[PDB]
Amino acid sequence: HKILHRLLQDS
Amino acid sequence: KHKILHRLLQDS
Amino acid sequence: NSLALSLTADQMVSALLDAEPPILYSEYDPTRPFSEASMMGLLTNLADRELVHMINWAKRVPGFVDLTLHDQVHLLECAWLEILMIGLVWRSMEHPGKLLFAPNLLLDRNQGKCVEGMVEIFDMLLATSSRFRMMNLQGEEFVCLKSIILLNSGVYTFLSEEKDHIHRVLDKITDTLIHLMAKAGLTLQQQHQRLAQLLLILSHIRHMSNKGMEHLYSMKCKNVVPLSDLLLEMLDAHR
Amino acid sequence: SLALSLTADQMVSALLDAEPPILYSEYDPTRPFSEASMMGLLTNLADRELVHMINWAKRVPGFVDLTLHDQVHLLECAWLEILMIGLVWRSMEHPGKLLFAPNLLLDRNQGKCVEGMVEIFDMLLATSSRFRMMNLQGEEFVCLKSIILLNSGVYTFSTLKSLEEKDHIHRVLDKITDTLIHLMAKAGLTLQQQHQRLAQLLLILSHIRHMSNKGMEHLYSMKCKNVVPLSDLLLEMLDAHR
Ligand SMILES: Oc1ccc(-c2ccsc2-c2ccc(O)cc2F)c(F)c1
Ligand SMILES: Oc1ccc(-c2ccsc2-c2ccc(O)cc2F)c(F)c1
Repeated sequence: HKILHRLLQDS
Repeated sequence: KHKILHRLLQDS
Repeated sequence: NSLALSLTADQMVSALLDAEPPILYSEYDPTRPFSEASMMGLLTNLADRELVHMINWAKRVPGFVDLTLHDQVHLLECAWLEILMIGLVWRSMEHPGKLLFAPNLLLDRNQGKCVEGMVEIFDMLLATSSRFRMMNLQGEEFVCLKSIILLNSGVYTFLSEEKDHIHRVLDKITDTLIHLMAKAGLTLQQQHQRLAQLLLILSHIRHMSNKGMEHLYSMKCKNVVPLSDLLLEMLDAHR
Repeated sequence: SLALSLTADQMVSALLDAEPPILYSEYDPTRPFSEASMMGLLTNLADRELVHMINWAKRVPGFVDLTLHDQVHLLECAWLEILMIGLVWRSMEHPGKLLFAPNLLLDRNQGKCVEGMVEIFDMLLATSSRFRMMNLQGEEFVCLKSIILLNSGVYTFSTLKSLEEKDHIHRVLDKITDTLIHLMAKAGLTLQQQHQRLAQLLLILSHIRHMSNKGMEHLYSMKCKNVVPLSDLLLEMLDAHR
């Protein structure tokens, strides 16, 4: 949901 | 400047 | 030269223990349902009376007397709420889930709801108290941590030899902390690990003070709870 | 878990190898800077640094073992602290100046271009001055930066499984403490000097938290004052503290 959330899980 | 803390430290 | 640097570790512990301020009481009115104005009044009245004893305790901290008046003022202006909070956290250790503001004023997080934005500060204080509980924080360690806050919190804000003395005293308190841990049977590795764990909690105590200072500033221009001139001057130094 | 099986030297190598790059600013020296342009330069720079910081945190030993929600929480509370200790560190060799970027080197007089930014500038300069007096080493800096990431949000989190998550973080934190002590002994310090320098380094994190708290409040006053537009990621980080 959050931008930080996406970038953290982004692979 | 005037500070209550000035008086408390001097009268400790 | 400063006499505090000549003290041994044992002599440093006993000086700090002997300087401990007393535990004060709150108003004995047992009207149980607290309003926002009534609860903040009790805490403000209590905090203002504790401030007076904090000043006597500061003058008894080894090395504090060797500073100029303005440096003492700066250090206490910067650290007074931190010092109040770590004292509150300490005496709340044996009361899990509660905050012992006074022996006759024991509150839980539900009672923090009576004031807006107070439950967040309670939860942080309760969390620090539980952390002190899980580490089995000893009174001799507590008095070292509190003195460290006093000398450390304002020493990076001496703007335009004196700071060299404060850091020399801070090193003494460190030596005293390690000495306490070696005396308690901790290994070399356990000593520096525990030293680190204790000092990292001070970063959180600083965080709590900053949130608490904003809460007191907003109560000032709410004008609901009158604030003593001493608190107004301690509050004013953070702006 | 691999974090607990790393030696001291392996911990230092992994931290050094994960260091994020030093980013440049879009600073135009011909252009005159108003308040809105400096804060635009700083906001632009900070937003690009946040991307590198996120990918830096994934390479911190133990951080990947945390749940995704725990990773979010730690970065949300520590992000400005990490930006600030990084800024302070790369400014060590420039007394009286803050090196935001290699091409953006500011003094407190230019800090007056933004209201209330002066106080935060002085605190950052004082911290950079403290690092210089202490002769802080690169190996110690990366340790402190990882300590901030793991420590700043640990108190702010319940179950038997979530306790093992805080327990793991404290195990990693202790590993970094062992690493710092390993560094100081390797430099020739005695046991008394090792514990003294460890305390001196960790007490600076108290002041860095104070700067972050103040800087966070100033960013909030900016978002309302509405003059300098914040990036979408920086607004999400800003909302995490309120
Ligand atoms: O001895 C203490 C008295 C009050 C507190 C406290 C805690 C949250 S706000 C708060 C507080 C501080 C000063 C004040 O004037 C009013 C308050 F509610 C404390 F931490 C220790
Ligand atoms: O890499 C960095 C970039 C900016 C800063 C900084 C310092 C004071 S405010 C401030 C800042 C942070 C985020 C932002 O969006 C605007 C700012 F001015 C820093 F500490 C590190």
